[PDB]
Amino acid sequence: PFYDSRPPEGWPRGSVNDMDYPLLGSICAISAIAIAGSGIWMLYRLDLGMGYSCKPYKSGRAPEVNSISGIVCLLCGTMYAAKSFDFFDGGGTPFSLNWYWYLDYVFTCPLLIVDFAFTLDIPQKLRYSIAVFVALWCAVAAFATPSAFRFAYYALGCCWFIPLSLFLIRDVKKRYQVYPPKCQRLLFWACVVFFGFWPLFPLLFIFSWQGSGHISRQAYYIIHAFLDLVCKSIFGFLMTFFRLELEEHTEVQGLPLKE
Amino acid sequence: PFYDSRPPEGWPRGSVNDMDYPLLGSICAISAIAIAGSGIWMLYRLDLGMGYSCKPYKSGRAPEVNSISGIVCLLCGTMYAAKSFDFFDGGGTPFSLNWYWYLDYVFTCPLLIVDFAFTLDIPQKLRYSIAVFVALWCAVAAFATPSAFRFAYYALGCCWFIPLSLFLIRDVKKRYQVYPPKCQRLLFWACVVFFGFWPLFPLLFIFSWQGSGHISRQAYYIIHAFLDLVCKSIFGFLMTFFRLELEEHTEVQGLPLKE
Amino acid sequence: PFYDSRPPEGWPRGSVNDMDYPLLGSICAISAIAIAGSGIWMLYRLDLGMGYSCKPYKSGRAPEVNSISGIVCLLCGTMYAAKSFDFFDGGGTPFSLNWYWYLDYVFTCPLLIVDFAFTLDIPQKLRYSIAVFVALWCAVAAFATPSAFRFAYYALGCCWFIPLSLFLIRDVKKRYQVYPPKCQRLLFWACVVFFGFWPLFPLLFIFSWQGSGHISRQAYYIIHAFLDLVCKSIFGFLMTFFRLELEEHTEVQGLPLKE
Ligand SMILES: *C/C=C(C)/C=C/C=C(C)/C=C/C1=C(C)CCCC1(C)C
Ligand SMILES: *C/C=C(C)/C=C/C=C(C)/C=C/C1=C(C)CCCC1(C)C
Ligand SMILES: *C/C=C(C)/C=C/C=C(C)/C=C/C1=C(C)CCCC1(C)C
Ligand SMILES: CCCCCCCCCCCCCCCC(=O)O
Ligand SMILES: CCCCCCCCCCCCCCCC(=O)O
Ligand SMILES: CCCCCCCCCCCCCCCC(=O)O
Repeated sequence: PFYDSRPPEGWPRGSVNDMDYPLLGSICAISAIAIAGSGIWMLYRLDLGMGYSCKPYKSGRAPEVNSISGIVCLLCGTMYAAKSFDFFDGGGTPFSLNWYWYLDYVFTCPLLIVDFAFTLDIPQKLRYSIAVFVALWCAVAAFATPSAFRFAYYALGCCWFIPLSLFLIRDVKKRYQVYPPKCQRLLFWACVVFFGFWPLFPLLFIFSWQGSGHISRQAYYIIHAFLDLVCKSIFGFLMTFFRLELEEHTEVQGLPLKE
Repeated sequence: PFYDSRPPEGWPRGSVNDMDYPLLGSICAISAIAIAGSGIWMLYRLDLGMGYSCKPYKSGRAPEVNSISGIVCLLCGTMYAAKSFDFFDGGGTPFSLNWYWYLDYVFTCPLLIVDFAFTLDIPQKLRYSIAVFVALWCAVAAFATPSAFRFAYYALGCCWFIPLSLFLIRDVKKRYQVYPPKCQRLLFWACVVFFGFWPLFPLLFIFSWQGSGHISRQAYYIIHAFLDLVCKSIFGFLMTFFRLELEEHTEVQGLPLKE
Repeated sequence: PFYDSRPPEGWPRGSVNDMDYPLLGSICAISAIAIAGSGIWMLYRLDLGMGYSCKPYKSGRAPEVNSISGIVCLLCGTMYAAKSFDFFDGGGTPFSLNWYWYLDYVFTCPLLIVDFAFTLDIPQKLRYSIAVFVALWCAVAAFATPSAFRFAYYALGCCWFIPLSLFLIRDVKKRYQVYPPKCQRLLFWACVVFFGFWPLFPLLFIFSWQGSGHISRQAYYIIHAFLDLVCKSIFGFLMTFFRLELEEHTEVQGLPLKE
């Protein structure tokens, strides 16, 4: 933290920072390995060529944007390693990626939507990416604010998040009929992640310590490990296989989209 | 702030933070709505097509860079909402966009000059955008520094700001003769904003509490609301209409620039 | 700093912040001028045309990416000016670019590798630039962390830094045979800077106050001034002359690469 520190005696018992630090560090360490591990495979696989047939790129190089899926996993995995270091040191360490909720998401979530946009040829990538960015800053503010104005930041966040989700549904509906069936099946599941799991984050806030107070900070850390596995890693596998299926169809078999 | 906080008793009377917080929150709330409102219209209008005749894009998509004007207004408006939240909570709230002068401009001002550069086909966009960025960081430092070194940061800021303003005048003089008369008229007014209102910010510093001490913090907050309306929103309307007039000429009427 | 401040009495004698502040400010001021000075020349020279013969660009504009070398020097020089201001004010000033080791490198080092990548036509520029970025954040954490976990952040940093150095060697080996001999000679020396001086930073950590404790903070500030002169300014001159020699060969003499 910028200001706070763990007392040398340790956090007081029952305080909000009296959590199970070895348990949380363990979960973060395992999450670090799985997510980074998945990112490595994604980048490895991209360099093998186009589609399942692994047809050589004409450039001899894979396209830069295709790396985004794998990179985001490498980034998120690295951040989970840092988070484990903080937890195994007992929390509140100077360089804590655990302390400011959602602060770490300000970098990765705009990359996710950009990746989705390039993969699907959704228009107005600049508009979507900045929208996610601003939304995440609203979440940071909502967790950082102790007063009733935390609800004001929530609503400000929803003014970006809900419009952008509805626009994206609209866009995705337009693209979906373009693609062959095996791509349609992977795009369905990518949609379940985006339109199904992204709304859970604002839903959880309502039961958090900033809302009804039904979910503790410890539980929240565990729940986000799992949500990060789905929204970064599984999501990444879906984008990767979506592209392999597309390339198999268009590049390796030379068939046209139903555009 | 990172360190400071409002006492629970409130700020001491006559302290520098003893301002009229309901007045400032009111002005920020209204500024939030006007500026974001203008951004929404800008994006709406862009999607209607090219020029006044609203001729369909060949891509079926407007160009990404054209969104910059509208996005900057959405961003600035959102930041004014946050600023109102801070003021209505009584100032010094943890997540304050009011506390560090010019910190919020570090994102938006480079976007403004990029927008201007793309709209006018000014060369070396990377050089201009980083120049503005660095200049704004010098302003942040100048307001953050209590000693006589605040003048050192001012001068460092002027080493970027004055060179870049003189280069931009030179560039603008080169483009101005290229364009048809209705574009020339809107470009004149865009220049009045850039070369006329941007210098006011460093001019105001000299009379601020970091200079002669003639202008208070409360007054400064009000003055910047107005300057933000001109430099983001009006500026945004000028870029938008400039493009509509250009496209009417080149795209809808198929006439050539005097290049 | 976010939290700490110099006592008004001054730092206590023998404390870690009891350094020779006029000496450090002097060295930073001189470094500011040389590095920024070199950046100015680089940008000036770029605008003169292609190669030694200064053949006009067909666009009438030099390519944006070519500005990166010069810009990085302007940026690094500006940061050295700020660093001098902090040192001449006696250290620990609110806006200190001296306080958080490596924090200032988080912006400039990714620009260096991008510049190198574009200059040499190395593939996967996104992968290299983010790799450097993440590595530098690991260094920031390693210096910021007082516990034995500083070694954990070091190792995390090495998981990015060593892979990316080995990949880059591999890539550079592929390009080297493409280019004419005078380019080969400048590329050799660019490699001595990258593969020879970049490893020194992690090597120095081991003898720093975060390792064996053989090198003081004062010495570290001086050593980095020199390393910054080599890794930004000299490196910048090498990229510039490499391009002039390439353009003389391909553009002004119209000979083909051995691709
Ligand atoms: C990889 C992690 C992801 C996709 C995280 C996403 C987070 C959100 C969609 C957060 C949204 C919001 C809150 C948690 C509270 C404030 C209001 C929202 C909607 C911006
Ligand atoms: C939308 C807001 C804008 C365009 C703000 C611009 C701000 C500046 C041009 C500031 C300049 C400087 C100071 C206020 C003081 C330090 C020196 C300058 C020239 C960098
Ligand atoms: C212009 C300055 C440059 C090129 C600085 C580079 C810095 C590094 C290569 C730093 C590396 C690391 C440490 C200093 C400690 C943590 C581990 C590393 C390898 C990330
Ligand atoms: C007072 C502040 C109001 C906040 C303004 C909210 C604006 C956010 C909505 C825009 C998101 C849309 C993203 C893509 C749209 C598209 O591509 O069609
Ligand atoms: C000691 C530090 C000195 C600071 C160096 C100041 C350099 C800034 C001037 C460059 C801005 C020019 C922007 C565009 C120029 C162009 O496109 O021709
Ligand atoms: C638990 C965290 C593990 C950290 C993961 C380390 C991954 C970094 C290695 C990738 C760097 C490679 C850069 C370019 C590679 C290429 O272009 O071929």
